[PDB]
Amino acid sequence: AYYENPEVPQANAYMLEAATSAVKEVATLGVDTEAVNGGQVAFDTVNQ
Amino acid sequence: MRHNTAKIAVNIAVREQIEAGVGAWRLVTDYEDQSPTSNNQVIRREPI
Repeated sequence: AYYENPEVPQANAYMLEAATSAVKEVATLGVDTEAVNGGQVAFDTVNQ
Repeated sequence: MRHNTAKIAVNIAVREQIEAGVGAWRLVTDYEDQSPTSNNQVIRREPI
């Protein structure tokens, strides 16, 4: 009988997936033209 | 329609058309001498 390494709950691992995906959605604004004037037309139109 | 309130009225209408499925714009009456059409009286497109 010997010490066994800390596993860390499966809840921590499952919640990390939801954390990274939450940011990943809004990081994309949509693409309608590559790079400039993709989803950012809505930002650029009100600027001008 | 040089004034941006006309252009913004269209941009607002198409935004709410996608979101809630209802958007709109109206037409009003005012005096412009900084862009007169005739008689120093113009009509303008106000946003809803």
